[PDB]
Amino acid sequence: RWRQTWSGPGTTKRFPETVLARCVKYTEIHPEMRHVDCQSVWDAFKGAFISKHPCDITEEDYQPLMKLGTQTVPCNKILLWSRIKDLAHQFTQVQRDMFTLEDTLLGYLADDLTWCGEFDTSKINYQSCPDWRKDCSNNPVSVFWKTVSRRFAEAACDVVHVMLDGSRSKIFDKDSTFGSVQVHNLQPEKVQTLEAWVIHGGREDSRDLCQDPTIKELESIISKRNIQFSCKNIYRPDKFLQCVKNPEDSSC
Ligand SMILES: N=c1c2ncn3c2ncn1[C@@H]1O[C@H](COP(=O)(O)OP(=O)(O)OC[C@H]2O[C@@H]3[C@H](O)[C@H]2O)[C@@H](O)[C@H]1O
Repeated sequence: RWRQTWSGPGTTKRFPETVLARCVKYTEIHPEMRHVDCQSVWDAFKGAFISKHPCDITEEDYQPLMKLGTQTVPCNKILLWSRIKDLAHQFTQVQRDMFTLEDTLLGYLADDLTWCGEFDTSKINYQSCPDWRKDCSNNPVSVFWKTVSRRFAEAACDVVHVMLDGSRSKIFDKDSTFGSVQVHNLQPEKVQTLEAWVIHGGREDSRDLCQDPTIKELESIISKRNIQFSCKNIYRPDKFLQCVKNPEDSSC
């Protein structure tokens, strides 16, 4: 029809089959995740949002699933990223130098998906889901990503890397999940340094974005939590990926 309940697009078509298949698949590639029963994962997942008003979703609603998806990612090789999805993934895919959220079982199950149910019903709503901004922040998708992103920051140790999109005017954005969940949930007992990689978008190597006002902010935020801060520009990310694929491949 012409109206729709919510302002957001509705559940990714064939959601259950997709999440379940992604489960099987991930438990096939990654051997320390073969104890996982995928149908169980699915039931945890479903039970987090099915028959709940999709604006009255909590982190607790997700804890059964967070328990089934329990995973150790080497705590010193974590790559956080904000608003620069594709470089972060093309990077970790070369030789697994680092792990992003989407290299975890849970992050790989939800990545690029949308889901919600209805209060009155056990039906998945394929027609519309709440919008973070126009409707409510406590919706199935937003709440999932916040909880998993928190846990993932809290898992991290030693030198933690963040990739940031330097093409944005707010390179460090206090209102992103990085700036408002992860930055606050890095554990200062365990995290020695946050190292920012500011990924330039063009004219190759523009200004030094490590002097960006928002970057001086991130820095003082992190310094006052007693974690050291370090920043590096990445001028040509294409060249940076070719260097990672072939170190000492002429410039690298
Ligand atoms: N993998 C996704 C993803 N795929 C699609 N989407 C994802 N959101 C977050 N995640 C991950 O959580 C992190 C934090 O989410 P956020 O920066 O708020 O994405 P935003 O720039 O706020 O984009 C959020 C929206 O983009 C969709 C969701 O439908 C909805 O969460 C992201 O860095 C990313 O690792």
